[PDB]
Amino acid sequence: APTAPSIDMYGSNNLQFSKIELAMETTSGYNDMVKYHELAKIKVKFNQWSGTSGDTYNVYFDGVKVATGAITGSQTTASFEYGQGGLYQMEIEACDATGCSKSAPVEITIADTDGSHLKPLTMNVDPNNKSYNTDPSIVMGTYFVEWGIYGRDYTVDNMPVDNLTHILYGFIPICGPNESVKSVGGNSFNALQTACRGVNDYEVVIHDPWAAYQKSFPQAGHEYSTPIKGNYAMLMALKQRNPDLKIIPSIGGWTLSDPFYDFVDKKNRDTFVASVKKFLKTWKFYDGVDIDWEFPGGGGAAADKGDPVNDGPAYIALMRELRVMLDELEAETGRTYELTSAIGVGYDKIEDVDYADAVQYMDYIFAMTYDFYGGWNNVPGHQTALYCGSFMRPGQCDGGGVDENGEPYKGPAYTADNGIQLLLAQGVPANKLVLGTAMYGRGWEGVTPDTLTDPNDPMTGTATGKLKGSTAQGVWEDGVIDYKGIKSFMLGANNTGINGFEYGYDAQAEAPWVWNRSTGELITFDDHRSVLAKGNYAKSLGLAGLFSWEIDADNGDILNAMHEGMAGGVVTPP
Ligand SMILES: Cc1cc(N)c2ccccc2[n+]1CCCCCCCCCC[n+]1c(C)cc(N)c2ccccc21
Repeated sequence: APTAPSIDMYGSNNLQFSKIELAMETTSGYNDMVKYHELAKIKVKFNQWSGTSGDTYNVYFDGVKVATGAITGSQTTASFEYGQGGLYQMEIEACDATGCSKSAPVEITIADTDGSHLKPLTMNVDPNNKSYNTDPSIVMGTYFVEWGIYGRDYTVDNMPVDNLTHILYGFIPICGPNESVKSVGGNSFNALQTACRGVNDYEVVIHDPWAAYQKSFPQAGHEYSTPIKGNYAMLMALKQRNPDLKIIPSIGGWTLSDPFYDFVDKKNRDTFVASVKKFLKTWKFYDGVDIDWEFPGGGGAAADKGDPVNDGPAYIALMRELRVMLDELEAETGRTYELTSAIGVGYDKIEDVDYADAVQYMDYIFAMTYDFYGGWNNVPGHQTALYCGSFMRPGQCDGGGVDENGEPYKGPAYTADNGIQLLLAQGVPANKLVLGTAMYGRGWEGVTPDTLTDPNDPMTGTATGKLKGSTAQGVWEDGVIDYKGIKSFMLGANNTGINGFEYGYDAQAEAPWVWNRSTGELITFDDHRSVLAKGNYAKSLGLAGLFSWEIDADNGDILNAMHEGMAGGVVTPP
């Protein structure tokens, strides 16, 4: 028989092959950094110095033949293509008429962006996240933000994945006009210019390739030479651990919505839809697409953009077009893909899209039932309430009244139920609506007792400015605080108030607050009670479930209350 092949490990890239080529140690345009191949090119060098070399070789993976070719004397290179990622025991055999001899088996890795070559991720979850047996029909969603791996120090292996059905990854930008990104400060707009170099406008890109796929995380077993690293490699390993988890890229958001306003022109929608198909074929751990255009008709970050006439029909066409493209991918892959969108729930946002039309294309609507009041002005109120608070004036709730100056309210006040009823009344199915919970507060300072028109209620006061604080307190920008910050700095373990704060609750609105009467610091947020109320409301109306913004700001209490409030409930999936 021929001499047995001896595999030249170093001549064969130590048997590590990848279907994706990712640029490391540089930041450049997306199409220069990211190259995907439907088949891996496998090249393995072997030698047969002693004896006869034979005529033909065969390559086996886990004892099954996967390739054959000719022997070329004393040194041969087996080259073939392979589609399926994984770890395999490889043997190379040489054959001629006298018989066949085979190399010792050696492990070959073929990396793919489904994580098929990876072991389940090792988790490091705060044990204050408890175990539940929520029915699997109910949505339990959250957003994980790409930048939370820096100062926020919150990584993929910190998420309480057993308690989540859907992780929305915030956020994939669209190349094009993006002046609103300058409001984040820092390198964000410039990093986007770099990512979009050589990329057509209206195509998606990765905003931060360091965080997405270059950074080595030691908890994930990454090495500098590992071919996929970052958050994305951890998300692939997380999908191996929890295969029924849905991980969905969120495109846009408040900061990154400026290109959507140009989707009135179908040519820019076609460019975008094709880029998203490409993106989902490249990053196979993703399960659909979430569109967070804030907002059709304007009212977002870009004060000079928004078309109340034309953006709704653009949004609806976008959904129709995306769903045609996702049906293509389902045909091609045999998988199921979801299409979702997070939306504004003020009456002035909902009036600009005919959701009765759009929702036929969509699996879920993530209703942004938060941010109703905030430090952008000096008017206190409940930022994430279900119902109208005590502080509101007569007629403010339904919009028929007049304000303190005699001026008509223009529409119903910003509460979750005013928005959810407007969507239900036009025929959006309850089982496609997901209700938002906040894992953060918004706040003011200067709300001292002398400013209240009702002494029992600080939401009747007036502020002098935004809440101020440090990042160790969870205050990453003035006026906003992480829930885990409110717990450590204002509530305490017993939830009765520390550091001069007192807790209160508006039982009509279903909304908690903490208030320090000395400093006038007042923070509106969601807590165990108000999230239980949201779960109960979701069970009562047959909503699909709950989601939250943003997971890194919870200490487990808010996700636990999301589950607790849904106990017993089931829903018909869309
Ligand atoms: C930090 C960070 C870090 C990054 N690398 C980053 C990268 C990409 C995108 C965002 C990024 N972010 C920022 C992510 C920002 C998430 C939250 C944005 C919503 C802000 C509230 C919106 N809002 C509402 C609703 C109503 C108002 N009247 C109003 C008035 C003034 C200002 C805002 C107002």
